Amino acid sequence: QQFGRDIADTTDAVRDPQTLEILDITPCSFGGVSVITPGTNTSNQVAVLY
Amino acid sequence: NVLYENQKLIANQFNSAIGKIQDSLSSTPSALGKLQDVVNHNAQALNTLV
Ligand SMILES: *[C@@H]1O[C@H](CO)[C@@H](O[C@@H]2O[C@H](CO)[C@@H](O)[C@H](O)[C@H]2NC(C)=O)[C@H](O)[C@H]1NC(C)=O
Repeated sequence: QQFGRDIADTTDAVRDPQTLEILDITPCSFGGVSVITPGTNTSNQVAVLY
Repeated sequence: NVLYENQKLIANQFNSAIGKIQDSLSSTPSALGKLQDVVNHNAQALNTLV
């Protein structure tokens, strides 16, 4: 083999061509950002939420 | 007026029914079909999405 897959059919494991060490492919941090606010009629402080 | 003449009998019947449904909950895995149905439908929707 050279590369593996999963049920989702995505590249998650791969073998290096230069050497014989098996690696993994995992995406790094991602996702939508959320906000917390009490409205502009009371204050203006906001809290960012990841 | 009929509760206090067979209180021990109805208590024993209640305990027996509780034990019976305790056995029947783990008797078969098909008694919860709605829950694994919606879980399987969500998992299959995600699987065909990817
Ligand atoms: C490609 O070249 C590299 C050169 O480093 C080879 O890596 C060496 O492989 C030998 C095989 O036993 C090891 O003893 C060495 O320690 C390795 N080098 C290093 C720096 O770790 C690699 O095997 C070669 N690949 C092919 C397919 O020929």
